[PDB]
Amino acid sequence: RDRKNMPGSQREVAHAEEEGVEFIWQAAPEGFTGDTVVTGVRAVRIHLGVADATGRQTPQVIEGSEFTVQADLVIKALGFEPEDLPNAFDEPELKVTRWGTLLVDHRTKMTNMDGVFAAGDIVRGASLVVWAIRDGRDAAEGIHAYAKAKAEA
Amino acid sequence: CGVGFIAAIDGKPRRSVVEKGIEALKAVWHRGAVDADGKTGDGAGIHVAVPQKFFKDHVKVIGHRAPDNKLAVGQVFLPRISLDAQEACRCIVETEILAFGYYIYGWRQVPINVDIIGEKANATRPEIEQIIVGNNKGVSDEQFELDLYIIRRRIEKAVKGEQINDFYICSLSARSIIYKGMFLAEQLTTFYPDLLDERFESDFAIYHQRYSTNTFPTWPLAQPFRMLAHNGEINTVKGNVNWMKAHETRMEHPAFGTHMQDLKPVIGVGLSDSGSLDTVFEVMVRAGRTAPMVKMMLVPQALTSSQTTPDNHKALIQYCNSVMEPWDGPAALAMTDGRWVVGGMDRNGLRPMRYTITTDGLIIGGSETGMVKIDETQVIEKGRLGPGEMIAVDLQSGKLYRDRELKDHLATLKPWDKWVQNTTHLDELVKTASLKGEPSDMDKAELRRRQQAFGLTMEDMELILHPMVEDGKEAIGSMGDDSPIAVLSDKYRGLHHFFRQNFSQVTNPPIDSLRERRVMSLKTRLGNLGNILDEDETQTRLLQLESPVLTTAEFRAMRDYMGDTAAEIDATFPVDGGPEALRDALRRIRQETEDAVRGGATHVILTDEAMGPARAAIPAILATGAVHTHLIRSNLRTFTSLNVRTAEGLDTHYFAVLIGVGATTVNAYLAQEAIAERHRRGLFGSMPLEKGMANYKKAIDDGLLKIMSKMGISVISSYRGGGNFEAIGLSRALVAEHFPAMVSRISGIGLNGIQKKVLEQHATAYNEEVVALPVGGFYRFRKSGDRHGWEGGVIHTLQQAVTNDSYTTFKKYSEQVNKRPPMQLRDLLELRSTKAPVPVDEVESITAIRKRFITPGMSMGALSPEAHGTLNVAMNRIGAKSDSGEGGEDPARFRPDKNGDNWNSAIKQVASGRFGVTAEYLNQCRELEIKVAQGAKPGEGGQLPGFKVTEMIARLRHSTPGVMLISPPPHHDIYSIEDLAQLIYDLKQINPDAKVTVKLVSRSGIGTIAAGVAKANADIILISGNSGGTGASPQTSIKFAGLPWEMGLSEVHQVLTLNRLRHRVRLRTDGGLKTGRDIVIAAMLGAEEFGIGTASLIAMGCIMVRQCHSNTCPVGVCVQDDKLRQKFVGTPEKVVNLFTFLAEEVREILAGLGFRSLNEVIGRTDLLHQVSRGAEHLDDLDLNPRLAQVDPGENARYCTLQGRNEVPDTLDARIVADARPLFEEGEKMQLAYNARNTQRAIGTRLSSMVTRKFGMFGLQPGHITIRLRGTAGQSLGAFAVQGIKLEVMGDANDYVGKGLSGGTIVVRPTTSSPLETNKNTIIGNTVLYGATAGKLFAAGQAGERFAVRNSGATVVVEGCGSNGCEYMTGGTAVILGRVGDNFAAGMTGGMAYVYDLDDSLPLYINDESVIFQRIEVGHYESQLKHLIEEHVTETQSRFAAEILNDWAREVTKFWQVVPKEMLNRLEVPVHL
Amino acid sequence: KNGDNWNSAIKQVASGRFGVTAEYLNQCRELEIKVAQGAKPGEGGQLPGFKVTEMIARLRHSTPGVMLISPPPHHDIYSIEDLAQLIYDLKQINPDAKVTVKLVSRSGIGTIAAGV
Ligand SMILES: Cc1cc2nc3c(=O)[nH]c(=O)nc-3n(C[C@H](O)[C@H](O)[C@H](O)COP(=O)(O)O)c2cc1C
Ligand code: F3S
Repeated sequence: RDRKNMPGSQREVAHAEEEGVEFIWQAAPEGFTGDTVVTGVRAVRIHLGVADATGRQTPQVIEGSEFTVQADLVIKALGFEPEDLPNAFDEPELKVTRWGTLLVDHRTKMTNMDGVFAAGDIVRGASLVVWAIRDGRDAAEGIHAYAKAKAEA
Repeated sequence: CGVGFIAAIDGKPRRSVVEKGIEALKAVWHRGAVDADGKTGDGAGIHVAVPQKFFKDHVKVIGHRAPDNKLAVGQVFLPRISLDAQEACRCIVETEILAFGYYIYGWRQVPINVDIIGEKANATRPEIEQIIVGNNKGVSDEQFELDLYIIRRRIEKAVKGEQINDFYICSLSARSIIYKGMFLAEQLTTFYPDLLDERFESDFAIYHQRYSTNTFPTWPLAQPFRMLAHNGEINTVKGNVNWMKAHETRMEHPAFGTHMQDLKPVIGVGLSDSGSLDTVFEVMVRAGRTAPMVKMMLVPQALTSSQTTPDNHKALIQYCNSVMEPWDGPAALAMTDGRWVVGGMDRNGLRPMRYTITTDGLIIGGSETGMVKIDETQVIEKGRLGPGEMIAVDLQSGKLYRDRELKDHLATLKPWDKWVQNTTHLDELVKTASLKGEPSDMDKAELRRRQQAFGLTMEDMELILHPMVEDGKEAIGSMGDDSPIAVLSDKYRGLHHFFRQNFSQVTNPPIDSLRERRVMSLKTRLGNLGNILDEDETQTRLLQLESPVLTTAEFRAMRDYMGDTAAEIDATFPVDGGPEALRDALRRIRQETEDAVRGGATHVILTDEAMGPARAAIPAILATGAVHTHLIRSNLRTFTSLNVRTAEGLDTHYFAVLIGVGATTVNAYLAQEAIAERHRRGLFGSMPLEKGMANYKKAIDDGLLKIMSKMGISVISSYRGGGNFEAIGLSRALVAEHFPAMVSRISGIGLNGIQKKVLEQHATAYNEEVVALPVGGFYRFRKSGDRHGWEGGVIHTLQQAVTNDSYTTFKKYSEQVNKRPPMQLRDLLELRSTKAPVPVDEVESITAIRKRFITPGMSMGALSPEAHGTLNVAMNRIGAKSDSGEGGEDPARFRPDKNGDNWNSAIKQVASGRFGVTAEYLNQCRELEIKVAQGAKPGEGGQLPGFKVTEMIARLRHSTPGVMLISPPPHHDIYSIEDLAQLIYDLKQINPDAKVTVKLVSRSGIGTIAAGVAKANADIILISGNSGGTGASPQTSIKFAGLPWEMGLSEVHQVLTLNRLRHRVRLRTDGGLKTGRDIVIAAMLGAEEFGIGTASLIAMGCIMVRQCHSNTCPVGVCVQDDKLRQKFVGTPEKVVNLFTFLAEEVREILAGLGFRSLNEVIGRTDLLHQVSRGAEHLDDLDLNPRLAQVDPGENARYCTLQGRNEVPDTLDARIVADARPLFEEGEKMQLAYNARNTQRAIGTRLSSMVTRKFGMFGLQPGHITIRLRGTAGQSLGAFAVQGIKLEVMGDANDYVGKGLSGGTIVVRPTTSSPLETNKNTIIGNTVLYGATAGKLFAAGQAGERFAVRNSGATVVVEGCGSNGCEYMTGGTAVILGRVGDNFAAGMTGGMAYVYDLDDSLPLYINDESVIFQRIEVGHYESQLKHLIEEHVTETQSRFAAEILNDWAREVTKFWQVVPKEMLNRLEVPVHL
Repeated sequence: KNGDNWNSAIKQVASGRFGVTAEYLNQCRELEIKVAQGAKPGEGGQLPGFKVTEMIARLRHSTPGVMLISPPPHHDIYSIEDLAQLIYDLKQINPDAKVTVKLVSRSGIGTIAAGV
């Protein structure tokens, strides 16, 4: 993608550029050339269309521009997805959406079955730390309310 | 006026369809003709499906039992006056329906409301009833419809048997019904309240409203008809009825059976064109075909010789063109089979048709894009219909077929490829024809003796034949026709002189033959006719020729191919036969032809080579007419052909009339003999004989195309045998007996006079020794030749009288003029009153008469600046009006000079080219004028030679210095009478003070057209004659086109008095006025103002040199050179003296008769008597048809009202009420309103105010801006000036940005629309017609003829249609999409950029005057960059933004189109 | 020159009479008498001492760098005959403009509006 759409911060890119990094914007990996260990990365160059009526750009690969960069150690930093919780927690009744982040109500942050709560990073995605703190405090309030309503009756 | 249709795609009935149809009919009241009564309309109709539940409930209520199968209902118009003819009609209907076996349920009286019809549409109102027929036999539905059709046909025949009038059957079916009448468009659901019921639900609906040209409505003439609805007019109706009469004698189909005998006269009597086309359409549909196939066969597509279409479609169109003759004319059709619903266009695409698809499975098509109200968030695709396209809906399957998909689905039924290959061509046979057997050319003596027998002079070969062989194009003349008419001459005038050509007035546009040539064909087919109701291979086996004219070698090859199947007929009569030898010869040949055709012959060759010293040659026209008519009336024409070998054909007018009378092919061998004999003497130079013959045939073909194009007929097949001419000087009996369908208003010489002329000329040729042909004077004056209107002594006497200022010399001139033998129609008339003479000093003053004369328009291109200025100074001095003609005028003369002269012109013209029409040129006059046709050349554009266009005229017309300028024959703005009404509305909005004048040319049938344009709020009609001068025009159009003004004026006066419309308009005439006697006669016939023209030029020095086109006029009248313009000797005093003498003569005549004013004599026809030339000429001319005196009534016989005819007020009024601080202080404003398609000329009156206040360029760009939301109407912002910015959210209908003069128009889709901007039509037809400056940014696709006659505007659109940038003259235009065929036709100025992806521009462009390349200079890339950036900024598009984003890779996709004439004139060259 | 017109159509006659001249009243289409503002009724508009630059000081005919606090009353309108007299004066000085009275919502505004 382009520079102004980096999902992180903007001072970090300036610091990295000052420390000695070379960036290559709008490039997608196509293949790895080598024999037993990687020796280079053959990549292409994509082109971004204009923003649609909703706010999303469509990329298209340029057929002519293809290059190869010399690489001795490649590091994949694609992303992260949730794990298979219902099949790893012996409770296959957890309500779970497509991506894997389980579903909770907005007020009490309670999962499908009563008593079990879940809030934090497994609910949002690739969120930040302050979002996690907020989710944790909300889950704490909800757990306290539920525990009181339980212990009374 | 307007037609439209609505259809549910899935094919399920619902009330919304009928509701939307009624809503759409409720909103077309602005294109129709208003009336002072308010209740009188001229027609309306709707066509829907049968609501079975309604009629079944009615039948249950009566007491019967509702059947299971579908019920049938018929609607009938019975007589209303007599209560007995109703019973006879009912008896006939009931005894015919019960003859097949069906069960009749009963009759029902349709409830109506008569309180809303006018006074004239109510006196002829019929009694409306319905009959209910049920299918008890259990037969199928298709057989039910066939039986109902046969029943209706036989009922019509029966009721026509007993001569009962006012009977009609609007519909008889079990599927659809028609509600039509002569009420207003919006008052339909009030007259017929049944449609307000909740049970009327259908799955399709059609609606139509018309615009009549007379005021006598007849209910059975309103549309829609049974299975059709037509908007426009058909050109070839007199030619198609004949071929239908010929086809009827062989067609048969096993579906009808014996009842086929009751279907023989398929085209009834008393119908219109859209009724005849409908009848043939229905009889073709009922026999097995479907609506798309019948549409393809009747109104085909343009068989272009390009590779842009697959050859499957090519084979299909080839078969369809070979099977049937086309039905031409402007036409938008919305037809419906029992199953399909089709909407289609004609070959040229002159009428508009726009459609819209919604998400509810609904398609809505019509003439405007805002008739029904639809929210923008529910449309799927907007579109249009190109020329020849069509769009269909299949209801039985529920599918929507667009153009190409329908073509592909239709090209899969029959293997057309294996069928088409049965044809054979001719050039192959001419090649395999070995170059042996060339006969010997005739001897010089024989050639001369054969040429003298027809009256061919030496100027016929040195003036009109040498250019043909030399260059390949017809000659050019430079002055009007002043020769006597054919019947009043004394020399030998051939029979082809008595036939004048025809043309098309406002009701019908001509066709440009120089640019739109790709849609005109000259194919010919021998052995073509057959059964048109089968599908086999024998229908496509024939001989095919590429031109109806043939040389001698080609004719010999064709004869060898024909062999022993042809029959040669002699066409000579004995010179010693007697007084009735010609009649006996005609009978002999017309009997031998029938005897030979029945004997198995399939080719008739009419040769007259047997002409000798004892046998004269029958005129070929009369012979071929007799033979063709006899073959038509004997049911034999469909078997054979008719080839003619004539010895008189020399020019392109003879072949025209021979082919129009009915001949198939024409071979002229004497012209070829003369060509060969002139070549062997070494006159052409070095070109071979084959080159001469090729050039001659090319000239003949182009002349035929030009002659056939003056009417709108674009195919030779539908023009032959139609008789598109007018006979002047021939007997009524002879014309009605030998010629198929022509009018001869006044009678003429019979057969005896023709025999006398022929025999006398033959004796002169064969009884004396000829040594050389006579010199002959027909185009130029010679002492030996005929007489002329302008001779030497006349001219010199007039000039001396005008220079020396002596009334006696002018009286001598007038006497010399009025003492010659008769030469025109007004010479056989005589004035004779019965009162007593009055003293001369009592008649009106000379001033009050001089203020009735004007001078007609003479363009500054033809005249010199000095002569134009002199005429304008002279006329503005005495108080009368002048005219500027086409070509604009100089703005610097918009003020009186220091001495007191006024070099302006009180009447501005609006020509076809829109040559100088701006917003200030229209606000500096007192009367506007719409030139439809000129006196000399009708149905054709004015010409201007290349060298005549100097730098001054180039700047004056905004063109390229030194290039030929030919106006387009049509207007591109007047395609029907409603278009003329719209243009008159525009012209009355731009100038709130002027009067609109319409200029016509006399012919047959001009009365109805004049009565039509009188309802369009025009107040002055101009009837030009056939003898009007010109600056440049061909000879065939000068001598053989038009009619004397005495016929046209006398017909228009009567027709206007008959419709109670004469008291509203003023009549004006011109053409051939020389003395005061002619003025008094024209005033008696009905005219009120008079045009002089040529005589004025003679007062200033013109001596009839007739070299105006060559730019070397000696006296310097019509020249643009300097050293010749130094020889001008004109003076305004001369013109003043001429007009003074002319007025004094009229005063003298009026005093001699006994009246005291020109008002007392206007219309008084009884003061004119006819006197015969004598008892030795024996011409049976009866002028009584023009002497008929209709009684006016209580109104006067002339205009009795002051001021112009006012028009309803548009939106602009409100705007003028709001933008007051702009006119009082001059401050920026900003307004917003709502636009609707019933609001025409949005922003034109404001333009007039701004032009009058600040001028065309007084305000900065964007001083006042208006924001409209919705569908704007027609003529959006016409004639807007700089400082006005209209911004439309939605779409505009038509004529957007017409005559733009510096303003700004922005059109973009709404924000809440899910539509791709580059895939939906946003504007309509004829965009930026003749603009001179400004900008226009649209965010969609344009329509048809995009940016025609552009001169200074810069436009950016995301698409186009056919014939884009036609005849563009200046400015830049960017097109971000595909284009149509014939792109940049006749372009001669400017530049174009096209964003082409599929690499298809070389297939669509017309590479004749332009070159297309890739962009190579950065100076030209910066222009495109800035243009697209401004487009993105103004319209906020997304496609253009995407293009601008990827600039480096998309700059290599643009094609740059540059004219050929601007390759060495640009500052920065386009090459490296 | 661009057509922009910076003038105003409604002039105010406040309690301070800071710019009311014989020309300031002949350049409008409607006059206005401000009796009380909506935010602070029964009080005069304020302006801090440093908000009065040289332009505002020369335009209001005051001293640069001085806190301006308008008098809560008008010293002209003590009762309703006084307001009638003021309206008469305003309609006399300008023969084409109208006069509006700006009030504030409270109880008893009905009788006061009927009196105005
Ligand atoms: C040199 C010349 C130029 C003309 N130009 C025009 C023209 O531009 N537009 C037009 O409507 N008629 C034009 N006319 C025709 C005249 O307007 C008028 O119809 C004609 O001269 C009448 O013929 P008359 O003078 O014999 O009576 C022209 C005629 C001549 C001789
Ligand atoms: S007829 Fe024409 S060529 Fe000259 S002399 Fe008269 S302007």
